[PDB]
Amino acid sequence: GEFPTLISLLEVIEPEVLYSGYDSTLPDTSTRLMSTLNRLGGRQVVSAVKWAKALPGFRNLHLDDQMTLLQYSWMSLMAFSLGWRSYKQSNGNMLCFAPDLVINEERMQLPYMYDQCQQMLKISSEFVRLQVSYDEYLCMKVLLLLSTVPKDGLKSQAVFDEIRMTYIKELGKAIVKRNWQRFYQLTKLLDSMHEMVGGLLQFCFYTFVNKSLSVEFPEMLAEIISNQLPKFKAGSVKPLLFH
Amino acid sequence: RPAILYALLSS
Ligand SMILES: C[C@@H]1C[C@H]2[C@@H]3CCC4=CC(=O)C=C[C@]4(C)[C@@]3(F)[C@@H](O)C[C@]2(C)[C@@]1(O)C(=O)CO
Repeated sequence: GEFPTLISLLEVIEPEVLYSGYDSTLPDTSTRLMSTLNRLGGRQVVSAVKWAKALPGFRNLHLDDQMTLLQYSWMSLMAFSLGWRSYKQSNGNMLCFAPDLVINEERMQLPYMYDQCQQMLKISSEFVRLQVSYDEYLCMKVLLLLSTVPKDGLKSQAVFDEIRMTYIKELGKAIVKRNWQRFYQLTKLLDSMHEMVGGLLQFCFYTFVNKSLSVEFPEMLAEIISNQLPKFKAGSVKPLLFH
Repeated sequence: RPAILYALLSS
């Protein structure tokens, strides 16, 4: 027979790019822009729950574990994909949040935008610097989902460890499909994602609690952010680093 | 527990 490759499977469960429906006819405010991004983000996260579910192995975790991983890593998954789309669609020059919603120079210049957009372009330019391939990206994306765990560790740490084993192998296969040196670089990029995202989480928590700014969040994200917020205060959240 | 997320996982 010949089981289809795990790469080929990842390729087909990769979600299709969502659409913002952003109306560039009305005037650009920064509360408006951020509230849009959050709404779009809400949708991307739903799209990412579907993806995780179709993910060979993911389902064998305890439901607590699936929660924990999706809660702890959503912002990384989203920023990673964003970085990818910006890499493809504009070669890392502009944030391509959707095809109907790109960030240009007006709207990076809007209040609050420049800082946060700088950080997300950093992610983008890594893909540029390392000429990352689609297959490399897909495996790295799975490893991102599996990169943050409670300091307590997970319930079914058993299954957890074997899942990482698989996708680390998969990452290696992908490196090949496109040479010892490469795997180092990539696991270093995975490592450096924790820092690159920490800033985004910080600003996110700010716009979430700052009542004056009237940045709206979909109930999807709000529920996650509200749950995550005491856990980051306690600092009870462990990055898995390769180095 | 994030009710919508939990929900999406249990369907
Ligand atoms: C700087 C932060 C990080 C941002 C997120 C970065 C990752 C991401 C990628 C997308 O393609 C869609 C939305 C999200 C998931 C995001 F873009 C929005 O949600 C807005 C966001 C949280 C942020 O802009 C805010 O906190 C604004 O309130």
